[PDB]
Formats: sequence, C-alpha cells, structure tokens
Amino acid sequence: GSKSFTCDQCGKYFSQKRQLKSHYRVHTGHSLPECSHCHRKFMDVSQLKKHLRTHTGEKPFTCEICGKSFTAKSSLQTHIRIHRGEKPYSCSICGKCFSDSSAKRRHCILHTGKKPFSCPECGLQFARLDNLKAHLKIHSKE
DNA sequence: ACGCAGGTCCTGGACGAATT
DNA sequence: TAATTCGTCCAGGACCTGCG
Ligand SMILES: [Zn+2]
Ligand SMILES: [Zn+2]
Ligand SMILES: [Zn+2]
Ligand SMILES: [Zn+2]
Ligand SMILES: [Zn+2]
Repeated sequence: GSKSFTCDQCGKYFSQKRQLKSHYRVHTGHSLPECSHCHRKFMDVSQLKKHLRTHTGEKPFTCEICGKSFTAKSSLQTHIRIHRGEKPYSCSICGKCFSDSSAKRRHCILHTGKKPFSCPECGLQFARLDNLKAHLKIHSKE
C-alpha cells in the first residue's frame, strides 16, 4: 500500500499516476467543472451547482420567522441567530460580542491598528477597503 | 461632514461526510 | 474500496446603515 507519485504543488501522495493527474486539476484548473454561463471553474460539480444560483437568483433557504430567503443554508443559519439574539462570537480583547462570525473577525483587526488601504488622491489610510471606496466617491464629486 | 464601524448577506475554497 | 458528489464550516469580502 505504498505511494510513489507526489504533487509538486501541495505534496500529497498517490498510488497511481492517473490519480495524481486527476488531483493536479485543482492547481491548473484544466478539466475542472466549468460553468456554462461565466466559464469559471470549481473544485467539484456540487460547488458548481451552488454557483449556478448566482446567475439565476435562486434563494432556496427561507427563514420561517420573517420570510426572507438566502442563497445558502449557512447564511440562513447565521441570519436566524439575529432573531434569537444569539451572539456566540466575542472579541477576546475588548469583550464585544457578535452574532456574525465575519463581523467578529473584522472587528478584531481594529485592535492591530493596521490600515493597509491608502487613498491614491490624498493619502488617507483606511483599515477597510469598502470605507476607502466610499471615501473615493467624495473625491469623485470634484 | 464624513470617517468609523457594526449590520447584513452573498460568494466560494476547504474538507470531512455521504453517495455512487 | 475508490471515486465522485454532497453538506458544512468558515474566511473574505460588498453593500447598507447610523453614530460621534
Ligand atoms: Zn496538489
Ligand atoms: Zn457562472
Ligand atoms: Zn428571518
Ligand atoms: Zn475587540
Ligand atoms: Zn482621499
């Protein structure tokens, strides 16, 4: 049960050359499941079917509390915690709690003080790109 | 004013689970 | 069993919003 074929990208082992060639598609994209609309590629056909809803607008996960629908069950699961006031994610530095996992991760970056987004017009630095994009709209109004 | 930051939800890669 | 397909988590955003 040895394995002699290795991937020069991630280092995973395979017992047959054909097994290595099939796995190597995740690094080059060749022969991956390709969307017929935008021609983007994904890891397997199930991830492709999830992406298909981005073109059709289908939201098959509806909240039974307010009636709003979502594209993914994970998004619905996160949304339901809003109705119940469930905030399991907390910042270990200041104690601020969030129901959204990304809101907590985004908040914790503020304790580092890093502002890697600098305005190309005036040089004002921002910790988030979306706030810089909104700031540049003020510049757009000449 | 408008920078700041939390609210909200869409998007997709990661990865074990379930199916074929 | 091996390969494919699926479910799920989770990271990374974009758009919206009100506060100081
Ligand atoms: Zn590899
Ligand atoms: Zn597509
Ligand atoms: Zn709801
Ligand atoms: Zn904090
Ligand atoms: Zn500027």
